[PDB]
Amino acid sequence: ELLLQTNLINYVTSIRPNIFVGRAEGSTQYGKWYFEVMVDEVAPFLTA
Amino acid sequence: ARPVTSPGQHLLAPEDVVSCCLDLSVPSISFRINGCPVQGVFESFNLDGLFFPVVSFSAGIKVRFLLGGRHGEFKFLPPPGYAPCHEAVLPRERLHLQPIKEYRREGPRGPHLVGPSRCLSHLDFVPCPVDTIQIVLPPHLERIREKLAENIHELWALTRIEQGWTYGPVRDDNKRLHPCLVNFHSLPEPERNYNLQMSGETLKTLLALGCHVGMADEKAEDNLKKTKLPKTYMMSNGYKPAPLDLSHVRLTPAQTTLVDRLAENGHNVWARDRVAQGWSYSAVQDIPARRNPRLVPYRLLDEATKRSNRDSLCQAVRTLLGYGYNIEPPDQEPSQVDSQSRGDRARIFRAEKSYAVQSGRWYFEFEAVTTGEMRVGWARPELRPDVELGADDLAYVFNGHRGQRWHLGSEPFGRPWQSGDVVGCMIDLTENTIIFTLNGEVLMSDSGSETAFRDIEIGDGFLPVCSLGPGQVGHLNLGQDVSSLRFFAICGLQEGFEPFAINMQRPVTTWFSKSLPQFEPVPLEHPHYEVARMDGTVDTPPCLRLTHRTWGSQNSLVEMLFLRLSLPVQFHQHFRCTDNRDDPEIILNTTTYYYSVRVFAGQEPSCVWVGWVTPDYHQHDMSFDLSKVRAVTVTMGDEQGNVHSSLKCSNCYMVWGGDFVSPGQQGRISHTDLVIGCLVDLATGLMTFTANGKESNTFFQVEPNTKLFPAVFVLPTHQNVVQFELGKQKNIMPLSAAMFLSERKNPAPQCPPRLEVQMLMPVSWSRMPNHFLQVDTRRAGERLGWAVQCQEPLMMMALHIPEENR
Amino acid sequence: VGEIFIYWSKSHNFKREEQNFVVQNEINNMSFLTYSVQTSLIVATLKKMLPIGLNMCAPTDQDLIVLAKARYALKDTDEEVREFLQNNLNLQGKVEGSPSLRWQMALYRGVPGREEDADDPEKIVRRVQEVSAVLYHLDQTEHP
Amino acid sequence: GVQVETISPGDGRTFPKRGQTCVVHYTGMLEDGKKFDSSRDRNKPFKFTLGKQEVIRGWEEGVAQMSVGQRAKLIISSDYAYGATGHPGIIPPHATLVFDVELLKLE
Ligand SMILES: Nc1ncnc2c1ncn2[C@@H]1O[C@H](COP(=O)(O)OP(=O)(O)OP(=O)(O)O)[C@@H](O)[C@H]1O
Repeated sequence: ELLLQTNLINYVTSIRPNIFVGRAEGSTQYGKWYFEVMVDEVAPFLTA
Repeated sequence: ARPVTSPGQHLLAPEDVVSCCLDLSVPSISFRINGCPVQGVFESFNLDGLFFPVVSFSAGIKVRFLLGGRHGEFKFLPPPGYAPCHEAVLPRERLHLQPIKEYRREGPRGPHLVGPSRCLSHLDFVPCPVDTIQIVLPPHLERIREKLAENIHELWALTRIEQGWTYGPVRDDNKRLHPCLVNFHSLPEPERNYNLQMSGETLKTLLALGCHVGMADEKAEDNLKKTKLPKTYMMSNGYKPAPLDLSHVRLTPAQTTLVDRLAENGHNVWARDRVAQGWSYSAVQDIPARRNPRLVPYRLLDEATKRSNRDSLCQAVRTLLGYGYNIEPPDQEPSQVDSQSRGDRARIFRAEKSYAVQSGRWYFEFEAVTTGEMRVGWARPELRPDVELGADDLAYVFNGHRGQRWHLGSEPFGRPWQSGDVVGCMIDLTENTIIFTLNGEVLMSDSGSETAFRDIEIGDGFLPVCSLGPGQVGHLNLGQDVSSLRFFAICGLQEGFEPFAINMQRPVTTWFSKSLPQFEPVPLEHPHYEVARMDGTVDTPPCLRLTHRTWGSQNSLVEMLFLRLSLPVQFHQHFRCTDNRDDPEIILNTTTYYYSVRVFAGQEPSCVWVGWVTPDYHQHDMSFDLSKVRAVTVTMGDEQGNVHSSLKCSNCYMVWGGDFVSPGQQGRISHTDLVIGCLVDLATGLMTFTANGKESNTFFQVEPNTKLFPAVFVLPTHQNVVQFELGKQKNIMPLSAAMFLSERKNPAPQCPPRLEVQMLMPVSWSRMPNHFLQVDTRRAGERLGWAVQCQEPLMMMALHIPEENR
Repeated sequence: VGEIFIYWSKSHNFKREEQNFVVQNEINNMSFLTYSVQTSLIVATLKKMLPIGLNMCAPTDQDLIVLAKARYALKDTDEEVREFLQNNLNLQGKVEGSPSLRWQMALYRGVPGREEDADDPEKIVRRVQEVSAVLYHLDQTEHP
Repeated sequence: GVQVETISPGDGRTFPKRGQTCVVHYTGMLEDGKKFDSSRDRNKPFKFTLGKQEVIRGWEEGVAQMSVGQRAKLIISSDYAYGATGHPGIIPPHATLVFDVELLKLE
């Protein structure tokens, strides 16, 4: 809690499709949306 | 992270199909793993923005977005009522995968630096036409009111048949049958009334926007010619459109702009009417479901539809002009956008401080991929991140959007660049000068001097710096690969300038002005804010008082101020299951801690929020109120409902002084301080508040191990604003006892040197990683969806500040 | 242009007539570029054309230009400087001596056409002589 | 104590037996969430024989409750861990430990 702590961590990044949905009084946007993600490959521990 | 029950639980593995459902009405976010329900939901979260699907990851994955339609075939049926996400692509956009708020990109000859991304708002989908009801038509306009009612419909039918649309009993776009191509007067009653209303509405909007109209011809106005449409343009039912024929008119540019505004207004009115009827937007048209590809505010509409609407309105304006009505365009009302804070908006990239040069002749290049607000030049090592480049004495830069040179202000210089132009910045510290070249040609001031800046004091040195505005892209070439420089040999090489990073074994590190607000200690020299550490007297506890230095004077800075205390209080790992002098046993066995905030008389209680914040608070909201606080409920139950837990998560636990100001005292300035006390039970997770001794109705519940920082948000209304009083109460320990281990049993209030007041700062310098993850995004197919791949690992050594959880 | 500049620097009557002409005719020197020896087109035209000349000299020659400048400071003649350079050719700065010369040589040899230059001794002594004379007289002028 | 929560499934058939050498990777965190040990950082699997009391009780029982190839989370209380004494300089007294264990193999 006193000395600064160090550790090796993985870089993380985010990806989105250019799909934007919201809610507002009088808006022209539908309110219910659905999508899916299928996981093809995952290396549980590529690093430590 | 909260564990969530689901059949056959397992961390996401290959051949797993996650299904995400967003219901903005509740609001709620629910999941489904391989078709099986996930017994947990997010709900009751903030809705002041646009939601997008997202996947976060480290290296070593391959995944595919399935968005429905031709952008990934769903493996499972969407729950009833939910629309596929591929329907949400805007009319002027193409579906594809993106990074989020990137400041860096790859490009043909190296990395590109990217300025802030200009993003839409949830309020950008609310059509907002101008009010046209009270605009009663003056006599001549009322006379012409229904005259356009027929003519516009005639033009509409004629345009349909010219593009090939031939009347039919019903709506069948394939064989092209359409029911509304019948005489306007006999057109179906609803559509005829709508057309009458719009024909009047064009004039009503002309007046509403401020246009000046007046009759100019009577006999020539009456003189009218129609169009003799042949059998090709005659209908299946035989009706012949008879639109007004007149081509003897021209259009002024102001009139074209007014045509654009009229088209915008008309489309927005139509969109509002359809929204009221219950329609919504969809990339794919669905009439039975009241989904329409055009149901979006005009600004976001596609170019072709804009042109069509503008053509119609332009024809109407031509009719009026030919009739002679002097439609003087309304006096343009000057206005700006000011969408954001200019000082904090443009992203600044500078070389690291260790690279500062204090001698020699140095050169580097900056290609402007875009043509917007970009600045490039030389900055001092102590460059601030929240000030525009060259607005102070810490940077000598060139802004080639309009051709200005910036240092302690702006001045015309050089010429604006174009896309692809390379600005060569040169600094000569032997002569103390700065030179700018555009595409190899030196830029000269209006006077005629070759140098941009002169008599430059060396000081601590200079660093390459650039600033990109929202939506701008640049390419910074510091010259490590001397062959990469494009205009060095033409200008600078013979003059003896040396590429900034010529003899460097590795690329130069850069830092960028990250716009994530962070709490930093109040500067000891701050022009406007002063914090005084008052000692504890016999009848007063230790205090930290804030005073506005420059109150009630010109140059005064009055704006929201977010303050916290440097150290947190941490709730216990496990919560308990289920005179005015302290009693030793009670005080030594208690786990409740207290601290007060004294809002000084003069400081309006309605402009002060008192409470706690977690390490996660990062909002520099200039219009803050308790409705802006982040909040979300995570609810977990069994298969057949049976909610098992419902936890509320937030980062700001505060109360409003307006809750305590009394209605009698409301509307007048009070002459008494307001003391808001905050109590936290570190063993039960309960947080309560008191006002002037009396208890308040607000109470919060947190989870074990939670870290809370004492905090106060205030809009200064007086030279004395607030005072953190780190005192105690009967049988209640002071804050120091919870903050400091050595004082865990000491009931004497203390304010050690570490405990200090910190304020929220909107921008801070942040190091740019030298290597970035290589993410490959592509379209696997029409049924496979969109593939994201990342296979190369990448790590860093992180330094963790334990108290800030950062 | 360098020869004309050398004549301008040497002869003082030429400078006098230049100043006269410009003052009496009120010619706008700044307008021509886009009263002051700085705006004097005689030296300005040189300064404009100078990179063309310096591009000829390989960066190895820099030492030889320095030495020729010393000769011109010692007030030698053109033949004196030519022979001085001819018998001091071996003083040619070696690229390995300095890292800066490394990348300067990289550029100079990479650019086409200069691969065959810096070969023939009489050409080398010539180019260094002309460029050094021009540089020396330019220094003399820019000295106020 | 010890609570076992699966993260990734194993074969579900081959379970450790007394006298066998379990080869694992693990990452030890304190209940608060602070990492204090991880064999993956040393990049060498940890081998320990069951029944010889080489590792603490929480391991001895939790890993026995796992199957070859299974990744699990072991939550071990102080009594089933270094207890009141703790591990001077590493683990505070009376600390609950959370381990992300992966039973690589048996031998
Ligand atoms: N997308 C749109 N943008 C702007 N105005 C529109 C739009 N759609 C309809 N309108 C307005 O409504 C009118 C619709 O045309 P009209 O009433 O003559 O035909 P309709 O057959 O009733 O309509 P639709 O072809 O849309 O079914 C347009 O002239 C215009 O006034």
